[PDB]
Amino acid sequence: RKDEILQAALACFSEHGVDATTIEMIRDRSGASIGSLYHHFGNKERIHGELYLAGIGQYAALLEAGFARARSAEETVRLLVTSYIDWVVANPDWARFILHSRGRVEAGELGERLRADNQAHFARIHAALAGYRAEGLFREMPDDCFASVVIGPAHDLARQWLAGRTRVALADCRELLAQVAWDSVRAA
Amino acid sequence: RKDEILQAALACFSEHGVDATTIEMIRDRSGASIGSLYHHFGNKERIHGELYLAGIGQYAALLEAGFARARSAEETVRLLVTSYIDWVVANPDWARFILHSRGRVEAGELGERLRADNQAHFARIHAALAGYRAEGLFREMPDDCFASVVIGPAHDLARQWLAGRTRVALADCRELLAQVAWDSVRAA
Repeated sequence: RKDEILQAALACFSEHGVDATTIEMIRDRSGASIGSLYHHFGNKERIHGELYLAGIGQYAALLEAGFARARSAEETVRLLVTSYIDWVVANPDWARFILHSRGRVEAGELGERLRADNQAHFARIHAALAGYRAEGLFREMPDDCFASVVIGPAHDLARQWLAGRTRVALADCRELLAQVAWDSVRAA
Repeated sequence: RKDEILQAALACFSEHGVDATTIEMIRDRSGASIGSLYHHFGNKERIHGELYLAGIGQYAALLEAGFARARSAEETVRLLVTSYIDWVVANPDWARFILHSRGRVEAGELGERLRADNQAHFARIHAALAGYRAEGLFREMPDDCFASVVIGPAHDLARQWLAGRTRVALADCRELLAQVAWDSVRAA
């Protein structure tokens, strides 16, 4: 179970830091042999990038599931926000890891896959929003601006919260951030 | 001129990366002797933290100047956003450096000063907003939520823009992000 191996790696990385974690620590936490870790993935660096890609992959999967049942532009926008906040609250160590690891992954051998994954993710979101945008349901702005207005507050609060720099529980701001995202981008 | 030395360090860091920059490279770019670099600041690591603190200090100074002449809650909110966007557009290498260096600075010997600076900055912003908040000019939310709604989109777009991941010029989204910040936090 590759998922089991990635969660072991995450636990090691969170406890000891990335650089101080060895492949030995991952086999001992995961119960998989070193041969097995290589068969499923590869060395520590490959496992590190796969952990990254799986984490962003989980957010994209939430969106895919949700776009299918969203009943309105409002729900579609809210989904981008609640999916991120809920995923972070459920996976705080994984969120921390993702927020600190992109540069490292893009620099290495999984850089191409990261680009392709990112492209697929953006494309699905763009397709989900496009009919509503055509219907004039949103205030006029560039697609990149829309993206940052919808998710920027949640990204920013999550970053502060994870670093222990807030006086609020992230889950306690879920409804507010969803509501503000919709109110920020909806037509006047 | 300490400012001159910090700008030299920034140029070195941006060109060669932090780890590959030596104190020798900083003296050669800055025209200051190694004795002088130590007299004004210290070694590469101290210079690195001073560069960080000066960068956040410049944003706080913009706010201080602006709070004095803002004629309304709307202008006060807009100021938090235009100051950040303008500073990033004027100082893209410095912005990149700040966005990637906090962990390193907080971990080291300038950690106490970083905490005290951060505390002073937050306190000034809290004082600037408090009368408007008392007047019911804003939608109800926790202070930390307000902070992330106002600046999160700008932080997020700046991050993407600096990394070459946007199809927009950051300066071309300045008015939109200021307007959205005000619209996002103002009372209904």
